[PDB]
Amino acid sequence: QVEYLDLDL
Amino acid sequence: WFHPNITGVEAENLLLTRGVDGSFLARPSKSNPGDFTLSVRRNGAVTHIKIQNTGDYYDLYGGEKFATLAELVQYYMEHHGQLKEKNGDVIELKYPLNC
Repeated sequence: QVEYLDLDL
Repeated sequence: WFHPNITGVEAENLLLTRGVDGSFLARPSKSNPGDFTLSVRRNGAVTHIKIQNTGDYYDLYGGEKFATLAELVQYYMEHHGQLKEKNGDVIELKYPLNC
């Protein structure tokens, strides 16, 4: 299970 | 830039051995089957970004809305400053990695 980014959009 | 038959880890190794910094691809989501995910290489490492398909548009669970995945990919390719993570660090879609 890979890393997913937390985006500020 | 769409790789229909690869996992997140395979995407990482593909980007690290055949791509450069700024290379990216799109692939189907393991955790949200039926949806898609961007894998993006920056500073020698690879991160991943879920793409939301509501049936009325695509987006990145926030931000501008798009009619098609391709329009989404095209938009961030052309707008390198728009994918800021909460850290404040930008993540740039620069070079699509072909199949």
